Parts: sequence; C-alpha cells; structure tokens
Amino acid sequence: QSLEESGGDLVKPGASLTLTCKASGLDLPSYFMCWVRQAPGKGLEWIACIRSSSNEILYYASWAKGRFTISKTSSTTVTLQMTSLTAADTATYFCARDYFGEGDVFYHGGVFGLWGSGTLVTVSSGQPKAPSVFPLAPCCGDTPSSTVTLGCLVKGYLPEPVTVTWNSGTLTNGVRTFPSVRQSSGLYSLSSVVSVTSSSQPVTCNVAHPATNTKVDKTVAP
Amino acid sequence: VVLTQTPSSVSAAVGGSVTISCQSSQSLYNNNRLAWYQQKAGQPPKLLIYKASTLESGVPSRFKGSGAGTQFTLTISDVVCDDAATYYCAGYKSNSDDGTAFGGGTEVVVKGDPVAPTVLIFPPAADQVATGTVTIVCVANKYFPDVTVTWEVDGTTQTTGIENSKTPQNSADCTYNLSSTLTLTSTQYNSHKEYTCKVTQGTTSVVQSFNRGDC
Ligand SMILES: CC(=O)N[C@H]1[C@H](O[C@H]2[C@@H](O)[C@@H](CO)O[C@@H](O[C@H]3[C@H](O)[C@@H](O)[C@H](OC[C@@H]4O[C@@H](C(O)O)[C@H](O)[C@@H]4O[C@@H]4O[C@H](CO)[C@H](O)[C@H](O[C@]5(C(=O)O)C[C@H](O)[C@@H](NC(C)=O)[C@H]([C@H](O)[C@H](O)CO)O5)[C@H]4O)O[C@@H]3CO)[C@@H]2O)O[C@H](CO[C@@H]2O[C@H](CO)[C@@H](O[C@@H]3O[C@H](CO)[C@H](O)[C@H](O)[C@H]3O)[C@H](O)[C@H]2O)[C@@H](O[C@@H]2O[C@H](CO)[C@H](O)[C@H](O[C@]3(C(=O)O)C[C@H](O)[C@@H](NC(C)=O)[C@H]([C@H](O)[C@H](O)CO)O3)[C@H]2O)[C@@H]1O
Repeated sequence: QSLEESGGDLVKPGASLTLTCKASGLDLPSYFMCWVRQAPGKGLEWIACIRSSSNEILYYASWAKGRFTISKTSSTTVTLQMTSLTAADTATYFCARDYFGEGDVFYHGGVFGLWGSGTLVTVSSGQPKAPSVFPLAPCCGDTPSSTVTLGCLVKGYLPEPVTVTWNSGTLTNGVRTFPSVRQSSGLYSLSSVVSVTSSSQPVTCNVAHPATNTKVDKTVAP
Repeated sequence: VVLTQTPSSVSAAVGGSVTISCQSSQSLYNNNRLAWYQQKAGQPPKLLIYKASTLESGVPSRFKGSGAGTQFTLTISDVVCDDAATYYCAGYKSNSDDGTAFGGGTEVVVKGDPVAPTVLIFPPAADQVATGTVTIVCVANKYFPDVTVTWEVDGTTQTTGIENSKTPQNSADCTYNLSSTLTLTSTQYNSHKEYTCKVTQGTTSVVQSFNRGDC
C-alpha cells in the first residue's frame, strides 16, 4: 500500500501536463480514486474521482471539468491531464482512495484513508535555478563552547522543493529545518540548523534539488 | 456541496478542549458522510474520523465525531502537544459535479508553558560578498509564545530586505523556532559595521550582534 504520484517539471502558463499515480500492493479499478491539491500555504481542494470497473463513474469539481481530465491507463495507474495551466494551479497534487469498510460491505464518500506523498507542479514564467548553498557558523571572535549550532543557508532556488538532510540522514536529533520563503524576485530561500557537541566530527548538510538534478554537500566547521 | 468550517483559528491549553464545527450547504449522503483530517507540514492529511463518528484504527478516543445531516463537530479532549496541527472536514453528496468537498481548515495552536528564546546570529560566509548580494541569518530557538524581529545596521532600524520563517510547534513541548534573514548589496554591507538582530517576546528582548570583519 503506497501511492506514488509523479509528473510536473516547472511549466510555462498556457501549457499542459500529465500527472500519474502508481499503486503498490493494491488494484485501483474497484475503488474510487481521486486527485486532491494544496496550494502553498492554503487549503485542500478536491479535483475529481474515478472508479474504472463495473459501470465506469467519473466526477469533477466545477472548476476542473472541461480543463482537467481524470482517467485510468492501467490496473495500477490513474492519470490527470491538466490543460491551459495558470499560476494559480501551482500546488502539491495528491492522489487518494475514497473508501471505507463496514463488515461485509464497502462504501465511500469523502473518506480518504490512503494518500500518496505528492508531486509539486509549478506554473511560472521564471527560469529554473539551483540553490547557492552557504555555511552558517558563529562569528570567529566568539569563545568555543561545549555545544554549537551550525547550519546551511540554501539561497535563491526555483522551483520548489529542496530537501535538506544531515550526514546522509544519520544525524536526525537536534535538526531544525525551516520552511521556504519566496523573495520579491520569485526565488526561494531556506535555512537548516543543527546542534552538536563540539568534539563530534564534522557536520555535513546534503541539499537535494531534484528539479535541476543538483545535489550539494556542504561540510561546516566552527 | 460547500462545507463551512469554523473557527478558522483556535488556541487551547494542554489538557483543555477544542471544538471545530462543519456546516454543509446541503444534506450529506445518508446524513453521515463527513470525515475529519489532521495535517502537519510536509505530510498528507491523516484520517481521524469517518462516517461522521467512526474512529480510524490507531486514533485515540480523545477524538470524538458527532452530528448528522448538515451540522457536524469534532471535539478533541485532553489536548496534547502532538495535536497542534491543521484540521479539515471532508463531505460527500453524490457521484456528481462538486459532489465531494473540503472545508477551509482550522489551525489548532496548543498553549504550552512559556519559554524565552535563545538567539544566534550568523555572519555571511566569505563566499557571499563576492556574489554581489549578501544575506545575514538570525535564528531564535525553543520559544513560546510568538516573537517579532528587528534588524539594525549601525544602530538604524531596517525596513526592507527582511524575510522570516517559522517552524511548526514541537510535538513534545509546543515551542516554535524562527529564522529571519536580512539581505543587502555588497556595497551596503561593505559600508556599515555594526549589524544587529533584536528578537522580542512582549516584555523580554534578546539582542545579538557582530562587527564586520571581526574575522
Ligand atoms: C454505511 C452506512 O451509511 N450505514 C448507515 C445505514 O445505511 C444503509 C442504508 O443506506 C440502506 C438503505 O437501503 O442501504 C444500505 O446499503 C447497502 C447494504 O448495507 C449492503 O448490504 C448492500 O451491499 C452488499 C450487497 O450484498 C450482496 C448481495 O446480497 O448479493 C452484494 O455483494 C451486494 O454488494 C454491492 O454490489 C454492488 C453491485 O451491484 C456495488 O458494487 C456496491 O458498491 C457500491 C457501488 O454501487 O459503487 C460502492 C459505493 O462506495 C457505495 N456508495 C456510497 C456512496 O457509499 C455504493 C452504494 O452504497 C450502493 O450503490 C447504494 O445502492 O455501493 C456493493 O456494495 O448494498 C446496499 C446498497 O444500498 C446501507 O447500509 O443506515 C443507518 C440508519 O440511518 C438512517 O437515519 C435516518 C434519520 O436521520 C432515517 O431517515 C428517516 O426515516 C423516517 C422513517 O422511518 C422518516 O420518514 C424521516 O423523514 C427520515 O428522515 C433512515 O430511515 C435511517 O435508515 C445508519 O445508522 C446511523 O448511523 C449514524 C452514524 O453516523 C447515526 O448514529 C444514526 O443515528 C441517528 C439517525 O437515526 O439518523 C442520528 C440522529 O441525529 C439521532 N437523533 C437525535 C440525536 O435526535 C437518531 C436517534 O438516536 C434514533 O432515532 C434513536 O431511535 O439516530 C444511525 O441511525 C448507518 O450508519
């Protein structure tokens, strides 16, 4: 049981784009499979559901029908064909299963128990940009302490997302990765810090940006 | 169908109670197809309650669903810090246009016991000035309740070039963390000397500072 959604580079307004949802350890046609979306810092918005087997049932949101098309391309995949995309269509697009059980019987109706992680679609005229990464350390005239807070500044990237780990995901404790913030220009910046006991040896932050296929590694010293 | 979720925002003390109300424009299918969700940053929504009142497996009795027809409520009792999140109602009428809808959302802020922030300032790496623009980072750790931030350069307050970002509440202790950045041209940075970051939590303040090239 996993849904893994895929699709969507950064795209220019006017363009079309197709998302896919692959299903692992579960067959899609017998359940109502839907697409939902969430714009940055905004609420959930239902788009459409489909059940492929028996009598084929489709239904859409009023703002979706005519522009977006939901369909089934296999027994483990459902698609969303988007068209005439605008900047307001920038969101994370989830894929979910509308279903609940009650003994010998199946039902459905706004009951989304199973969701995929999402696939960020970004509609913008801007050109993609990999992040400049800089180390964050305390000023060098300070006295070395027992513990120390060090970080990475991930500056000026597009589109979202970037992912920050530390020592390839082994160093988890003490880690504080802040939400991205958009500039006036359109680029995103982001910070991640971590606390460690001096004598432990050196912290490396790993900054992935799958949009540009860039993956930076930065080692930080006090 | 349209769901009207209320309130949009609510605060609650630990061990207190929260009450969220959904109101649908039309009767829902069988007078009971409303579900409640919990969402935290970076994750998809978790299903808490379905069919208006059935608990999903693994969800505590602390979450109660009630209502029928057009009016539905979620009550969270004995509020823990892990309950700090955004909650959503989701309703269904029928297999037709606008048949399923999500409510606007409610943000649950949990009043944990107050903590003052420690402040770190981070001067720009040597790399930055060479790129023309330079940005200076200031972080505020393990704190509650919220803070504002002020930037000075040579004792004069700053209006532009500023960007703040705040962590969700900690699921263990209810504290925020905040990062604030100040951005300048290299000619602005290489003119002035004393660079300051002033965090404020009502009465308490924490200034943190550094002089350019004390390095
Ligand atoms: C789940 C649910 O919902 N449940 C619910 C119920 O329901 C039900 C109903 O609906 C019925 C009717 O008909 O139906 C059913 O259905 C079903 C069944 O069940 C089953 O079994 C079947 O199936 C199976 C089968 O088997 C086999 C054979 O045999 O062979 C087969 O297998 C089959 O199968 C199937 O197949 C097909 C093909 O062909 C298909 O496939 C299907 O699938 C499907 C499709 O189609 O697709 C899937 C999907 O998903 C679905 N959909 C959906 C949407 O879901 C579908 C569908 O379903 C279908 O199609 C349809 O057709 O499917 C497969 O499956 O099947 C069947 C079908 O039908 C069910 O179950 O109910 C109950 C009750 O309620 C109610 O109430 C109301 C009131 O409000 C009333 O009203 C009234 O009335 C009166 C008179 O009497 C007067 O007149 C008035 O005016 C009115 O108004 C009514 O009557 C009633 O009934 C319910 O319960 C409830 O619950 C809730 C919770 O939330 C609550 O608790 C309640 O309570 C109350 C009430 O009552 O309401 C509330 C209130 O408020 C109160 N009050 C105060 C507070 O004040 C009250 C009080 O308390 C009292 O009164 C005291 O006394 O309470 C309760 O009740 C349940 O839940």
